[PDB]
Amino acid sequence: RPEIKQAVTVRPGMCGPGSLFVGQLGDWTWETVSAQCDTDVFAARDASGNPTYLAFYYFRVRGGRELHPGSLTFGDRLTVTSGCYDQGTESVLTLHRIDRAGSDDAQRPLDLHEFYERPRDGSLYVENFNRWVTRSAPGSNEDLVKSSPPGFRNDGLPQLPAAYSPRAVYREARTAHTFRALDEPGFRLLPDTVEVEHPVDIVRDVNGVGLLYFASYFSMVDKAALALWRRLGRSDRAFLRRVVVDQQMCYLGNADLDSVLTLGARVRVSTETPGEELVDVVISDRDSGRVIAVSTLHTQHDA
Amino acid sequence: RPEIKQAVTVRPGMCGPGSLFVGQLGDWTWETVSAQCDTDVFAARDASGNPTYLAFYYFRVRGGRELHPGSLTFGDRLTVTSGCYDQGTESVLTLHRIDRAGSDDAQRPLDLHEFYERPRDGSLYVENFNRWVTRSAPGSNEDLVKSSPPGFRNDGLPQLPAAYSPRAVYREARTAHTFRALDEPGFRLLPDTVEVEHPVDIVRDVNGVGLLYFASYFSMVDKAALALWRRLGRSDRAFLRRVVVDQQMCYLGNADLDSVLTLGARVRVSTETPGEELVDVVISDRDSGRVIAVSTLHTQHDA
Repeated sequence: RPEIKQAVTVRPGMCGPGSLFVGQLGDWTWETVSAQCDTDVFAARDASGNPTYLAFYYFRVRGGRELHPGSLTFGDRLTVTSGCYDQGTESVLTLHRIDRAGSDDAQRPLDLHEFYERPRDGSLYVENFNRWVTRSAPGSNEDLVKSSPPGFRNDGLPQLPAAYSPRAVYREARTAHTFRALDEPGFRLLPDTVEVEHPVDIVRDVNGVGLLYFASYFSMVDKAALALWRRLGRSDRAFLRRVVVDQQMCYLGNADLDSVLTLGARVRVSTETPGEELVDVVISDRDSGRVIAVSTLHTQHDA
Repeated sequence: RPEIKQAVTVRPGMCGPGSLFVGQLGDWTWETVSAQCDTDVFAARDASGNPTYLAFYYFRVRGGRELHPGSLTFGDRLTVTSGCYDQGTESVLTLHRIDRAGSDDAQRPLDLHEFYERPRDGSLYVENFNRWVTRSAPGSNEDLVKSSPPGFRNDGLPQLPAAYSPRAVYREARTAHTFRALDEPGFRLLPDTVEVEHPVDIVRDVNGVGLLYFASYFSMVDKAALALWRRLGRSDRAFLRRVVVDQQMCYLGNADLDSVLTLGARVRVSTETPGEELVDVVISDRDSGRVIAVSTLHTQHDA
């Protein structure tokens, strides 16, 4: 029932231009659900004793120029406020707000209106919509099955209003292959695109239960984004200076560890604000005919 | 002064076949030094206010068939015991012992004789020898300069005897390009070797202060090890089953983010124990003429 407040000192293991910060956010999600749903998410099993994993399905990190994930450096002092929202017995929404520890109203509780309608430049807003899954066959990562560990307590969580729907957001992204409608005014699509062949990296993409790791989807998206950035003649130093003010990820599937994935990327540039762009990445498993992820990044850069 | 004991539940962010477990060990090292040396290692600065980093120099993870890093899965309950040993004002040795939370004498304190002479199959032994460094020029990762933040308290730490010398161990590895002497009896060198060109991966190899991340050296070593494993006709599934009972890493240098590194690997097989091998990896920066890392892995595998 109570929200979880933490004072966090930024460590090397949770920042930088890789996926470590997203990895820390997902561990916080599993801790918060464990505390609020009276379930050990780390060791969850169904009635037959089959492991069940609280898989990532929809993920958003929204910041701004005053605080974005690239702002975070060793030793920064943060305040983290975390809580869960009822999505039934098979799914759960976890929110995290991140503020600099010394900012004005850092002690404020979670506010759905602030997350969904009035986000503040200077705070980071994280949404993790997770779904319980089991393997349909040992050693297969395809055709995962919906689950719910016995004793999972969603009854004690606060409710979302109909307006605030992670499910509607991800349904539109699966259909459009973007989280920002192509008809959104104030953008122009560049003709330059990339399609990168990515064999699953069994040293870097794989978690401790033999699935593709949710954080490595962020890595694969940035590999596609960097391929497009280089295609447009832009520098590595300039890629490391990019400000990602918003990113959304939908995880449609996992993939077997011998899969060859395809990473497709396209970009729209602002016709209003120099340096503002929307990058869309689609991750395909061509051999099974599946789109396994979609991501949109809203960025601000300086050449 | 007191050792730090922690009860740890294995999270997705600290296990699997990547470098996440090594990343968690290094964050624990920075926490333990901070607590025992009255210094905020995460935000350390010298007298002019230049950032100073407690860089990794020598790293060992020693396990065995009963507990090795590949043993760890989501939700496992561990006991971690951590403490620092005096290496003067510019360096510090941190030890971590990891036991399963329910094992017989998991509450025992750190024991140098147990770490250096009588390690137990069923416990994991970690040594981190770290050295304070500053950049010699902003944005340069070469020719780092020895440092010590003002107020660094090594005076309060226990001493190593002369017999137990991380410095002697790493000096021999820099010279031999292995931590296991080539004249060690009971091994035969295979003729198969690999040399892999690895551009620095600015999405995956780089930390939050723009240096090569200590954990990504472990990733680069496993990329070389996998290249050699495939050269010998062995399967990906078999690589994911490898038992690494001992690994040692020396970090001789860092590298600029536009560097192209070379990863060289060789292997010795046991003439006594089927499936037992010693793999040596050397990481070179050809353009600057530097060996920047050496690693040796002691492994047990099943084809």
